Amino acid sequence: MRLLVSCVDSGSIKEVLCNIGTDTSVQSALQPFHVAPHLAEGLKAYVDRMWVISEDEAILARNSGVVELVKISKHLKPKFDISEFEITSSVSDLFDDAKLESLSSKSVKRTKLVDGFVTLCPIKSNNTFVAATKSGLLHIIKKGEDKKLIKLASLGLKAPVEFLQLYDLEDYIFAYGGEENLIKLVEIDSSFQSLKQIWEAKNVKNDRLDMRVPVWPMALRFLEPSPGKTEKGKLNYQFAAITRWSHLTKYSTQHGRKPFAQIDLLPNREPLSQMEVFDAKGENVVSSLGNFQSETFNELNVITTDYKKNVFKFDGNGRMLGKVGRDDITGSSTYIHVHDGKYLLQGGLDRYVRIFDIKTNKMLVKVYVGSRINFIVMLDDVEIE
Amino acid sequence: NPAKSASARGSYLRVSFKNTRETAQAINGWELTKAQKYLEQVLDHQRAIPFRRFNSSIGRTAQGKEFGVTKARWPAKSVKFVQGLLQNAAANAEAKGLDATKLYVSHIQVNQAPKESSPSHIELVVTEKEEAVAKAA
Amino acid sequence: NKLKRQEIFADIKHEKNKERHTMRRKRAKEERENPELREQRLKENVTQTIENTRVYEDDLMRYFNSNSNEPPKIFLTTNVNAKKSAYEFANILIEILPNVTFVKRKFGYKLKEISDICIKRNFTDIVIINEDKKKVTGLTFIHLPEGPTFYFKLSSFVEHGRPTSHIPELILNNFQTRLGQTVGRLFQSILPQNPDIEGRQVITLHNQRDYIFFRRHRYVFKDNERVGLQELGPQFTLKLKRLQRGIKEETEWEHKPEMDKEKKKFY
Amino acid sequence: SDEIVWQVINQSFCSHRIKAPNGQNFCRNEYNVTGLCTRQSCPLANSKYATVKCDNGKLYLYMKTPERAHTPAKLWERIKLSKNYTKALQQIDEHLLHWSKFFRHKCKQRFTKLTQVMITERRLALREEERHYVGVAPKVKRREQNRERKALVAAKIEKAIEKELMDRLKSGA
Amino acid sequence: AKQSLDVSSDRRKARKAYFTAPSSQRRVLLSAPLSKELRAQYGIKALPIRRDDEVLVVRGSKKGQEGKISSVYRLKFAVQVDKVTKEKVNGASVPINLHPSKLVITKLHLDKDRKALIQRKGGKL
Amino acid sequence: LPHPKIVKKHTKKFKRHHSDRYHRVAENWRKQKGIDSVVRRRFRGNISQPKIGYGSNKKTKFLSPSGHKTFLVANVKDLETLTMHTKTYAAEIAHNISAKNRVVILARAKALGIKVTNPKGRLAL
RNA sequence: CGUGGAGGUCAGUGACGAAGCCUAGACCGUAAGGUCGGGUCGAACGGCCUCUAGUGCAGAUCUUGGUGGUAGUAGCA
RNA sequence: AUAUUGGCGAGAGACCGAUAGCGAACAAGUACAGUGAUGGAAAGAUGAAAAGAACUUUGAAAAGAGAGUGAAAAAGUACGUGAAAUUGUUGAAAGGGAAGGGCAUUUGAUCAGACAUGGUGUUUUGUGCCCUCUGCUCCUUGUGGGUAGGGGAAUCUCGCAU
Repeated sequence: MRLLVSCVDSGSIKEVLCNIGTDTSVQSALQPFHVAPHLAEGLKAYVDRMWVISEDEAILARNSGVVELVKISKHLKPKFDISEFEITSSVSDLFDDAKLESLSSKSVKRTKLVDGFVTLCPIKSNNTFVAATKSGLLHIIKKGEDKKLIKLASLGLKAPVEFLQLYDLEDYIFAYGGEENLIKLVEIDSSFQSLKQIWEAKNVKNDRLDMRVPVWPMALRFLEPSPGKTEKGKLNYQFAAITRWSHLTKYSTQHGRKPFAQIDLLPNREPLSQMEVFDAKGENVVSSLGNFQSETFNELNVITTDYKKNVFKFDGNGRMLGKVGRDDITGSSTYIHVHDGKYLLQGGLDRYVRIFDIKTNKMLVKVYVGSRINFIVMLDDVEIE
Repeated sequence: NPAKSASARGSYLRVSFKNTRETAQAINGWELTKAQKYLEQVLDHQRAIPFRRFNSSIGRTAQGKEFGVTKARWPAKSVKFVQGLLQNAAANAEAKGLDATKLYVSHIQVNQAPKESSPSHIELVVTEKEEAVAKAA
Repeated sequence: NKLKRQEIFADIKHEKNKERHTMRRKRAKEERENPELREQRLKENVTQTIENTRVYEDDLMRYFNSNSNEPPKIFLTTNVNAKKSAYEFANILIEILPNVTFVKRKFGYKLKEISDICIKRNFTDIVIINEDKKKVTGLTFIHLPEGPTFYFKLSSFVEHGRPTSHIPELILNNFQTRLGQTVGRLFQSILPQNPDIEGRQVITLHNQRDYIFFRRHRYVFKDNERVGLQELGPQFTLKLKRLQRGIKEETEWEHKPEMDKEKKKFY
Repeated sequence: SDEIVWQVINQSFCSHRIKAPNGQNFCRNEYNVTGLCTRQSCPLANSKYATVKCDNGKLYLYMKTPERAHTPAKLWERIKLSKNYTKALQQIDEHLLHWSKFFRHKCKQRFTKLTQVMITERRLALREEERHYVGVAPKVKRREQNRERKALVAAKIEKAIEKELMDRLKSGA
Repeated sequence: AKQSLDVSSDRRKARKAYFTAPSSQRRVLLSAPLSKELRAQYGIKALPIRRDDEVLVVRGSKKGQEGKISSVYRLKFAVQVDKVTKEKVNGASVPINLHPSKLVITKLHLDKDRKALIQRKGGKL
Repeated sequence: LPHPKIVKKHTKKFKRHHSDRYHRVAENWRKQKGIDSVVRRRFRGNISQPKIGYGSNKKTKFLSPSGHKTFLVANVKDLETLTMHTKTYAAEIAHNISAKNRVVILARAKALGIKVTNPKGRLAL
């Protein structure tokens, strides 16, 4: 298989070329064919988010402010074909550090309070992408006909943002949120100039202590709209979310503004992140943007990560479905992804790439990279002779 | 410091216990080179072991004046066991890689064993004597 | 049948030592005539210690750790409601660390509220010592911007040196592991980068296991290929934990007892 | 009746008593006002019995009528007690109309303490504490003792410094 | 609950019967369960264990490791699985004594009487 | 609690006669039964005997120096019997309770305002 | 007040360390003794209402086992 | 129908738990003693698995030292826990032909000694189980309980957060 491992300590892309059963930790085990550092731009300009477009084209987003379109090209160097990376276009200066440094007068805990990209995805065969920052900015960067990136419109949102998820289930709409920021649904116009907040979430009733329940949603995934008689005025958007306070929260807009079920996944309000969607049998059940393709919450199965060392699995009702790689993962997990519905991509602060099988909960690939990973994408899984 | 130490031990040794106690404390706190030379002199009746606790009917000699005791004896067998251990502890020190010249017995200890017989355990721990120092204004 | 067993194996142990060493006395006698025969024994027959059987960038240097550009100011605090031994311990860190200020910590100012002060006052590192009972137990080094943070455990402190006002020279041992050299990185940063050669003071940070020992010494050079050294300063043992990555929010290693099971690895 | 219930649990077993070293007796039947147990201060012996409890933050006052001696399923009738202290003590009073002055001020007293148990929130808003209790399991107490003593022995710190001073000041001559 | 008067619930009698059991009774006492795949195929829960059949270890330090049984040590109530071996300090190899309740059979060794044993217990080879 | 000044009458332990001379004779109190014993006939100079006069004041009996009565506690259920007697009684976490359960007990007793006589038992930081 | 076992109960305690053993450690009980901290340990155990007995030791030129002073003494023909 | 400390074979116990229980839980009517008839003990427990300490080194041997296995050798075929008498070493103290004890105190050594932090009365706001609009549901007597969708603070301390 072939991977694009985003490195931060060097500020680059390391390219993993290997087979299934590759283990760098054991010397007598299988080795990866080629490791390849590309575009080393220092710690100050590390890659936040990516998107693989096709066989020979992939977009990037760096923490210096730069969104870059990069051309992939293959050549020879047994019988393996390494990749070359060349920056064609670059749209820069897309962060606003002034907003975030002014707002968080001790929000929770961050001294530097760096603005990064929260998403990088396509709007629709479009050549049209979106990119959102933590300071409430949204940039509609469209790739031109001459293969050059141009910014159509910069848009404003209520800070601070942490996740932003588009809705690609026809049956433009998106949702976003962050620390003491509720989940708000915003409709975009086809001109990409107008944004309209059509809906806002409500926080649940108080706990035992009559304290206000903390609100910090970390990721959202959409479901296909609720069946039956659609009420007038009330919109039809089924979706779930994960907070930093262990709350797997599930929203049906047809039901109401308050989520119908908030579920504490772990005790002691352990911080959680990155809501992925998988299926128990190792199948593809999602769109290109990871949104679950069903009309019920009970079919949903989720993978989420804490900040201690663990990767968890949960169903639609908060029942614990087993940890992922309890033995091998010694550090945290910065990034997880369910690729193809039958593979898991994982790599955190312990500085190892891990590829887990979904069905058997078995680790396939372990690759030492020497740098903190924040992003992984699989290009292909065709074997090398 | 265990890094600056070597230790020999003999167990269940068929020696007289009461004689071993005297020849152990006679050699306690001494430099290794002076210690081994002393026991050679005890074997050849040049010097005698000062007997202090278990010392009934010991013949009074002039050689005890070194230690401020009237009574003293030449116990060949007990000393033979002790210098065997000291030779062993010397090789234990050179196994670790200690200095031979600055070596001295710090802790030598002897206690009774299971019995009639009257056997005895001996253990001795040799140590470096570390000086080596300077200053600056 | 203990009474049978006792005699049988005592005699077997007695039989084995005779046979073991009669073999060796013959070994000694053949070695006197031929030195070469001994050489081949040492090749095949190996001592097989634990160390032998172990089960196997520049931008960073400045951004996460303090370099030779400024004097690093270290905000030495103590865990709330601590007693004599903690301040007694602070007096040992008052000498060894470069530019320490002791801050009496008076309840509240949670952690981020501290960070606000040491941004304004412009400190580099925070160090906090804690006590469960009358003994000192844990030591926490944090870097004030960004927040690479290291936690430690002390199980040894024993107290004839009495040092000068001269600044000690650093030395580190066994940090092959990358997690080891990121801790080696901390002690390169947090301790002074001055070394004044004269005054002859050396601070070590030996790490042959996962245990790190720091000591001070006085080195005297004789021209016959040897150096002498006297014990000085505090006796010490540390254990790495956590690597919290943010100020306190994230982890990188966090010791569990799920290790010690390997008997090897050593991070 | 109830006098026959009392004498049979006063001695001859109330199988939820705690004999404190003070000689004191404590009924742990979740529905008693005084944690101590005495005649008509424990909820089994008495037939008319009031109590304040909490299931969530909602402080209910349970009430036991002798009407329901037949049916233990619905013995304790319960009423929510607003949330403000002043109106709640007034809320209490009306329920306790024409009862013993025991339950009158003692449910008032239960409510008082259980409301100042909601000093939990005070401890849990201004928490942010950098300590947390850690167990010291005696296996770990020797994995981190007998391996340090084995570390120092194999360490040979003196020889390590003696090497890396000569190896330094030969190269830095 | 015990209903029969023939069977004894005494600890002393039961422990003696087990430790002084003959080799033939110890064959039945050293039974292993079959994996869910073989249970689906053959329609049987558990069988006595032999040599030339494969096995997967479920419980213990050697968790998840598999292999093929070398020798049923009936005296020590143990199996010795090949390639599940503890390496001694002299470089030699010594097999770990596993117990067949902790094991799970993955691939049986079908003989004639073994086929008859499956057919007796309600099987379908 | 505003308590009276706790008088003890006899702070010293009532040891046995010849408990110090002989080793087989325990320090646990036993009366001297012999008619010719000086301790029994209470001669001057000899050891003081335990008698009813040394009995503690009823109002200040069983009270620790803090002014609380001691009370053993096994779990959170037994702890919550003292919801009404925080000023009078004090939670003594029993010796055999694990370190895993004590962190739970100490959390609740801190919230209820119950003074625990033995915190920091098995619990480091 | 304490010990071995029995019935009942505490949805008791317990490999996150039961029982035992120590401890220049602390508290309670006039006391018999009870409770707790620390150290050592490795698998069961305790409070409460009752039952039952081969139930509580300083002695008996007590029985058994172990260990001293005598003593490196008399002694080895 | 009745007897039964033997034999053969079971089922049990408010029994004993290794100085007990049969003399014997083990090379027990054995070792051994007596001319002989006979008399007749002591002695259980490494671990989960021997993984029973390879290999270097000290000694003719007896035992040690490095090093390692194991969760633990702080479990070594002297092997679970390891008490007291008693013995050595080290440290502290005392000692002019007696010590130990009781009452009281000094000196020396030493251990305890809050993850205690508020309480009350006003004032910004912001939320909710608060006001208000619309409900739904368990049951028993009014003095009920649980639980949704919206709105709203310009009234309201009703509670909790700042």
